[PDB]
Amino acid sequence: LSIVITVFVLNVHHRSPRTHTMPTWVRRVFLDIVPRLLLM
Amino acid sequence: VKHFPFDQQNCTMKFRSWTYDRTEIDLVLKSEVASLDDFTPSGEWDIVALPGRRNENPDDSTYVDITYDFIIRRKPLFYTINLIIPCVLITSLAILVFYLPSDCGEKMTLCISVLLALTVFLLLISKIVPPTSLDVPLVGKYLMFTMVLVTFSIVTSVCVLNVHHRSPTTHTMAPWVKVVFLEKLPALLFMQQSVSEDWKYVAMVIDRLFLWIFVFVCVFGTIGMF
Amino acid sequence: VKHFPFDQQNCTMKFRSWTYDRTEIDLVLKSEVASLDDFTPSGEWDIVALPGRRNENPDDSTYVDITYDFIIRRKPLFYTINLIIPCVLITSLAILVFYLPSDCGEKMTLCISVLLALTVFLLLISKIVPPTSLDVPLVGKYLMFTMVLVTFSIVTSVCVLNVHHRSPTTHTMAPWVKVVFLEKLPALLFMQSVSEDWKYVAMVIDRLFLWIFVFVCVFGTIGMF
Amino acid sequence: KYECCAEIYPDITYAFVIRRLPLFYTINLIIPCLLISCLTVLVFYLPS
Ligand SMILES: *[C@@H]1O[C@H](CO)[C@@H](O)[C@H](O)[C@H]1NC(C)=O
Repeated sequence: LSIVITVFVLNVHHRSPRTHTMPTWVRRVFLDIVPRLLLM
Repeated sequence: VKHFPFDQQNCTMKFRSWTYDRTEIDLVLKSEVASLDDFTPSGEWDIVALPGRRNENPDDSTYVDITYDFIIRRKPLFYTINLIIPCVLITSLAILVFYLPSDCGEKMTLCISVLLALTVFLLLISKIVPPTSLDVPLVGKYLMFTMVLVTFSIVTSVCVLNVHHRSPTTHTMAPWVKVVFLEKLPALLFMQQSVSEDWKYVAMVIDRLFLWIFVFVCVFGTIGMF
Repeated sequence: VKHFPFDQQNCTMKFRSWTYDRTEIDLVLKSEVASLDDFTPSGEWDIVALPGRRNENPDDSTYVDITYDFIIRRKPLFYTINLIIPCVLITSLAILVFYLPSDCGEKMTLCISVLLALTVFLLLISKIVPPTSLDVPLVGKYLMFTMVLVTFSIVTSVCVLNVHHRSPTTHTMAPWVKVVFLEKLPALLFMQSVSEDWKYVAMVIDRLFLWIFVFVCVFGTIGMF
Repeated sequence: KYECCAEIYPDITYAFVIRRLPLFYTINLIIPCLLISCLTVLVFYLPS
């Protein structure tokens, strides 16, 4: 299950907005979840 | 061994006389089921049923024997835990290689190591079973079919990784690829819309096409069990 | 053993006398095959013919023996499933290091893994078959020839990967490679910046060397006929 | 002449001089060893 999680993480690392579309909701939850886990 | 490791084995026993024949001694049975109340239990093989009967040959007439049948059954736990679970945990990583991005530099490690772990499991399953060439088990058919699926993924992965790393000065490539491969994709259900970033969007179409038809046969051929 | 494992063995069985000889007892046959009435079938091996001969030496004239021959055919399924299918599925990836582009840095992993997998299969057919040197089986000969082809591929692949990563800061550049490697292209049916011209020469010298591997791999496997 | 007794004892010693026909270990052991032994000096040609 760690190899399935790290192939999903390595897929989501190398994206770019020329070939993808940013989620219309991902900004709120991920800039919400960076100070819950003490990171910037 | 076809339904390994859930099978129902059958082993017989002949008792025949040795220097005499049918017109001299005559073997009569006494009880149709042989006695089983001095049995210590056996651990792995439980005994289902155990009859015994007298055979005599109607055109030879110098032949009596008494044959017993043992119908034994596996208890399937230990071989499931050691050879069905790591087999399935290896062979679920066949379809994984198309969900890598090509830019990471880590495709060939994954698909080459999946092929070598699969052929190691094929040789150890073939060291357990006998070398009777009449029949194959269902584990060996399934492992050979997923190994030919993995080397087909080797060939289309190196063709994808050659398609990805092209350049504007070397590869020109003509209208056909633009006309087909920017029209194919919303019938493949993407959501998208200057040559060096054009080639990587050619490469992220074709493996997404090949992820569709390799999750196709992995649920199509695995109802070749039924 | 030459057609392993589709072979057809021939195993002898001799019978003589132990104390006596031809001027005291005289062996003779009854019927010219052995009786196969109580032969239960075996599984692995299957009989074809069982002749029986009586031999006699005309230079000695005190010698009889009765020899049986068993001519046995092997059922070929088991060693096909374990040894012929992974050998052909590994040797189908020998000529595929050339089509791989040199930027990704994955030529050494593919070609080293193919060479070590062929050496492991060569040691398994070493440990099964008998160690006579009167003959050599066709699977080990074919695996040794494709091993020679794979290590020739690894020496030319490291030379291609050296000539890809040059630069005008290092290499002087010589016009001999211009007059060879811009005349070469319509003999290889191509079409088409000092640093990037070295990336074009390493995309030619492998596709020359792809064309002499498919010249060889449909000359060797044709040559087993 | 042995250690126990003072008489001498005859015996016959046979000697067997046998060679090994060498093609099987040639085709299966020193061909892959000598074939991967030419790959040892190659890594310096490879660019860093
Ligand atoms: C078990 O094997 C014997 C021997 O062939 C046969 O007579 C018998 O019918 C078999 N029974 C089962 C249930 O397979």
